[PDB]
Amino acid sequence: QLRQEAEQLKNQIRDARKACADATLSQITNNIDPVGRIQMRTRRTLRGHLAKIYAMHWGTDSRLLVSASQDGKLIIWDSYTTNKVHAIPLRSSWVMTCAYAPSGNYVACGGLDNICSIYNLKTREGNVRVSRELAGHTGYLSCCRFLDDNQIVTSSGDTTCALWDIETGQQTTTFTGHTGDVMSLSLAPDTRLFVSGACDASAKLWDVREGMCRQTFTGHESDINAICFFPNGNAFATGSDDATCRLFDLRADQELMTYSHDNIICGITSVSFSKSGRLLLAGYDDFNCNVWDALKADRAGVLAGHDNRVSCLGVTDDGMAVATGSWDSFLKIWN
Amino acid sequence: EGQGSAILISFIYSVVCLVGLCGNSMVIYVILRYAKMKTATNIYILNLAIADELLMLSVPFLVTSTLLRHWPFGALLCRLVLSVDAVNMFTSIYCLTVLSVDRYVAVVHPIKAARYRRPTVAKVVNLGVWVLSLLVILPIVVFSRTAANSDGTVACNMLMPEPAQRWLVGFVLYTFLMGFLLPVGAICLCYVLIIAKMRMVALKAGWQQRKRSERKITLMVMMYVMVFVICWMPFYVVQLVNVFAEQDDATVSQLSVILGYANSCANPILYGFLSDNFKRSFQR
Amino acid sequence: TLSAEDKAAVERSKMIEKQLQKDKQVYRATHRLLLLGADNSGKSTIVKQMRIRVKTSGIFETKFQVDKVNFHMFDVGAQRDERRKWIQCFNDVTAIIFVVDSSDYNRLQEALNDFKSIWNNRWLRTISVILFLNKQDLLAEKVLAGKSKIEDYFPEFARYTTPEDATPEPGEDPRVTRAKYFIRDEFLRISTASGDGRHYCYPHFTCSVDTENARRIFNDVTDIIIKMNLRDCGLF
Amino acid sequence: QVQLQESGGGLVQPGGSLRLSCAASGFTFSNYKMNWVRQAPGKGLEWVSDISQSGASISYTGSVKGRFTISRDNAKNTLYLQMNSLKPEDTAVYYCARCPAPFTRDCFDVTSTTYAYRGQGTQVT
Amino acid sequence: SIAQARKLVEQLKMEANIDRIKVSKAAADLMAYCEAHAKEDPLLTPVPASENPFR
Ligand SMILES: C[C@H](CCN)CC(C)(C)CNC(=O)[C@H](Cc1cccc2ccccc12)NC(=O)N(CCc1ccccc1)CCc1ccccn1
Repeated sequence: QLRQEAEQLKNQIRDARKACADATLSQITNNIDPVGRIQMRTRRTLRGHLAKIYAMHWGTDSRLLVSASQDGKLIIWDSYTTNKVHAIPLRSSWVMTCAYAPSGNYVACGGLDNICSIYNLKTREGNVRVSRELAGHTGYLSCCRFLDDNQIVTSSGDTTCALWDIETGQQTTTFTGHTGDVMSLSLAPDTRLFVSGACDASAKLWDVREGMCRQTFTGHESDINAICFFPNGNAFATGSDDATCRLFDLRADQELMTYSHDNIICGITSVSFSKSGRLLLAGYDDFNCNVWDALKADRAGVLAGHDNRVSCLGVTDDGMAVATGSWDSFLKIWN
Repeated sequence: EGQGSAILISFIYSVVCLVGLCGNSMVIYVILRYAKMKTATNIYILNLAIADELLMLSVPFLVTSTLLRHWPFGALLCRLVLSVDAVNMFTSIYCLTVLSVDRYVAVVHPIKAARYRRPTVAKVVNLGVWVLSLLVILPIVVFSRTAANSDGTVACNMLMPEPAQRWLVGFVLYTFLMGFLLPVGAICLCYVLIIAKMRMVALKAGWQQRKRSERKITLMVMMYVMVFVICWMPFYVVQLVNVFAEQDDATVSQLSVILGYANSCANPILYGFLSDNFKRSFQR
Repeated sequence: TLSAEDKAAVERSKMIEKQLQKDKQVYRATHRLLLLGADNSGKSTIVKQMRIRVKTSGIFETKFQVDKVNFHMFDVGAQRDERRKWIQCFNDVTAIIFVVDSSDYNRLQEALNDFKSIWNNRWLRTISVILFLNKQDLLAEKVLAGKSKIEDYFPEFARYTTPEDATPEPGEDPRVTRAKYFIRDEFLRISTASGDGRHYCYPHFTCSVDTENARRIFNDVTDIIIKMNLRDCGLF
Repeated sequence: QVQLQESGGGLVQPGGSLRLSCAASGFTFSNYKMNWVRQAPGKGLEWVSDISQSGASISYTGSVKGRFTISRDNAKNTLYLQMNSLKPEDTAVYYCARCPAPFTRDCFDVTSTTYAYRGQGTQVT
Repeated sequence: SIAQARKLVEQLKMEANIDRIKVSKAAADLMAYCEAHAKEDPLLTPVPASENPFR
C-alpha cells in the first residue's frame, strides 16, 4: 500500500518531465559552426610517481597541483618548472583521492581508511605534518574536496556524505539519501550546492546549508564513476560504465545531451569541462581520452599519450592546459 | 662446374640477403614505429636488429665482389667494408651474450635487477658493446688490404707484413676465442642456470608435476644454443683447417660464410617472432 | 642563467627526487598481498599466527619477515557488501590470498562464485590467486561422522574419482582425501578455464594449527616473481 | 531508469512446474549478464543460475542442477525460467540480478544485500 | 522497511513540488553562455607561444 504511492508519484514525475520536453539540445544547435579538429600536444611530462596514480586536483593559482599515488606519498607538482615542491608521507598507502584548498594552505587525502586527512602546507615549522584527521565514516572515502577554510565535504562508500567543520572536526551536516556507494561529487561555483553520483545509476543534488536532496537525475544504465559541474552553474555531465555520458540540467530537470559511440565499449573514469564548457574531456579505459562537443556531441580530439587506464583528468581554472594521470605513474600536461 | 657452382652460391647469397633485410626491417618497424621501447630487452633486440641489417647491407657488396672474382672499388673501400662487416658481426655476437646475461640477472637475482634495467644503463651498455667490438676489430682494420693476383685482378685479403706462419694462427685463435669460446659458453651457462633456478622454484612451491608451461622456453633456449653453435662453429673450424693444414678449399669456406649469415638472419626471427612480446604487436 | 629562487627550487626538487629514490627502493624491496575471505572462513587465526587506532578502520596491515624478505599483508576491515569498486585499487598487488572454509558445504557454491568473479575480473586477470582451504580437521570430522552427504550439494562428487597423482597423508581416511581432492578440482576448473598462461592458481591445504604457511607464501611469491620476470623479458 | 519486474510465482504443491518471467526496462537487455538467485527464510542469498549476454554461457548450482532451465528473449527483452520437479525446500523469494559493467565477465555484488540493479523477487512455495 | 519506504515517499513528495522550465530555454541559455565565453577559452581558441606559459 506504500510502494503504489511511490510508483505512481514516479510515473507522474516522469510524465511531467516528458511534457516539458519541447526540443532537444542537438536540434537547437544543429545550425551552428562546429569546433573542428581540436588537436592538443603534450607540453610537460611529470615523472617521479612510483605506484599507479588515482586522482589529481589543480590549484586556484594555476601553478601548483596535487596528485595521489598509491605508494604512500603526495607530491606537489609545478605546471611551469615541473619541479617537486613538497613531499607528504601518508600513513595509509591505499589512496584514492586528493584535494587542494582554495587558499593553498591545506591538502586533503583519503582512501580505504575511513579518514579524509587534512595536511597543512604553510605552518611555522616549515615541513609538513598531520594537521587534522576526520574519522567517523564506515566506508572508504571516494573523494573529499574543500569549500572554504572552515568546512569540508567528504563522500564515503557507505552511501552517505558528510560536511565536516575544520575547527571542530565533528559531523556538522549529514546526507543519507544515496542508496549506493558514493563514487564522485562536484561542487557548484557559488559554494552552495553540489551534485553527487553513486553506484545507483543516478545523481543527486544537495545543499550545504539545507542538508536535503532537492533534485534527483536518472537515466544511466550502470554505476556513475565521475561527475563535473558546468561553468555556468546550471548543468553537469555524468559518465558511467555503459560507455555513455549524460548531461543533466538543474534548472530543466531533464537530460540534455548523450555522448556515445559504437566503437566505445569501455567505461568513463574522469570528466571535466574547460573554462567555457564547450569541450568536455572524458577519459576511457581504451588508453585514450575523447573530447566531445557540448553542443554538437561530436568527437573533437583523441588523446593517446597514456599506455594504461586513464584515472584522473583535470582542467585548470583558466583552461590553459589539461593534466591527465593514468596507472602508468605519469602526469601529462596537454595544451 | 665452377660457373654453375658460383651462380648457385650467388643466388643463395642474394636470397639470404633479401630474407635478412626483410626480417630486420620488419623487426625494426615493429620496435620503433609501434613505440615499444621501454625495457632493456627491447633496446637489446633493437641493437641486434640494427647489427643484422648492417650485415645484410654489406652482404651484397660481398656477392658483387664474388660474382667477378675481383674487387673494383679500391683498397680503402675494401678496408671500410671489411671493418663494417666485422664490427657488425662482433656487435651482434656480443649483444646476444649481453641479452643472455641480462635475462640471467632478471630471473636469478631479481633484486639487483630492478636496479640495472634502466634505459640509460641499457644505452651505456650498448655503447660499451660497440666500443668493445671496435677495439676487437682494430687489428682486422689495419691488417686487411687488397692484393693483386697474377692475372691482374685485385681482391680483398688480409696481408700481414710479418711472416704469416706465426701471426695468422694467432689471429685465428683470438677470433675463435672472442667469437665462439666466450660468448657461446656464457650464453649456455646463463641459460642453464635460468632453467635450473626456474625448475627449483617450480618444485619449491609444490607445483603439480608435468604441468609444463616451461617447455616452450626450454625449447627456445635449446634452439638459441643449437642454431648458433651448428652455424658458427664450422665457420671457425673451416678457417682453422685452411690456415693450419689445408691449402685452399673455397667451397666449404663459402658454405660456412653462407651459414653464418643465415644465422645472422635467423637470430632476429628467433628473438622477436617467437618471444611472445612482439608477436602481440605483430597481431596489431 | 637562472634566478635566485630557481636555484633553491632545483635544489629542493633534487632532494625530493633523492628521497623518492630510497622510497622506491623500499617499495620494491617489500611485497604486498591482498587477503580475502568470508566471515565463516576464519582468517583471524591465519592473521594471528604471523610473527615478525580508530575502531572504524576499513583496512588492516600486518607486516612480517620471512627469509629476510618483508611481506605486508592487507586485510579488509569495515567495508560494505559491495566490493566491485575499491577492488580496482588492488591492481598492482603481488598475489591474492583467498581463504575458503571447507567444513561448510552450504557456502562452497558461494566460494566458487567469488573465486570465478575474482579470476574473471578485467583488472584481476594478471594477478595470481593463492587458495587456502582452511578447517581441514573439521572437514575430516564431518566426513567421518556421516550425518550429511556431499552429493546432495554437488552431483559431480558422485562421479568423481581419486586421481593417480594424489598424495594421501599418513593416517588419513580415503574418503576425506577424495572429498578434498574433489574440492580442489572444482576450484581449479575455474582457474584452468580462463588461465591462458597469463596467471595461475596456487592450491594449498591449511589446517587449524599450522606453522608452515609462511614458507608456502614465500615460495608462492618467489614463483610469481620468477613468472613475471620471465614474462617481462620475453623469454616466456 | 533501471527497472526489473518479476512475475509468475505463487503457491504450488511439491512436484509441479512454474514459469517465472522477468521483464527489464531502462537498459539494453542483450548487452548485460543476468543471474537468478534465491533467498530463504532464515538464510542468506544463494546463487541459483547465471546466463551471459548471448545465452551461450549458462551455469547452474549443484543443488538444483538439471531441473531449472533459464532462457532469454531479445525480441521482447524477457528472461524466462522454467522450474520442474519442485522440492518442498524450494519455498523462497527469487531475485534477478544484472551485471554492473557491460561486456564484462565479472560476477561481483550478485549476492549482496543492498543492490540497486535487482527486482523485488517473487515468492515460490 | 516501512519507515524507509515512508521516508522515500516523503522525499519524493518534497522533490516533486519544484519549479521546472522548458528544455528549449535551457538549451538557449547554455548556448548563449558557451558563445559569450568562447573567446576566453584557450582550448577552443589556441594562442601562440608568446602568451602560452607552457611553451
Ligand atoms: C685466405 C686468407 C688470405 C691470407 N693471406 C686468410 C684470411 C686471414 C682468413 C683472410 N681473411 C678474410 O678473408 C676475412 C677476414 C676475417 C677473418 C676472420 C674473421 C672476420 C670477421 C669479419 C670480417 C673479416 C674477418 N674473412 C672473412 O671470413 N669474411 C667473412 C666474414 C663473415 C662475417 C659474418 C658472417 C660470416 C662471415 C670477410 C669477407 C668479406 C668481404 C667483403 C664483404 C664482406 N665480407
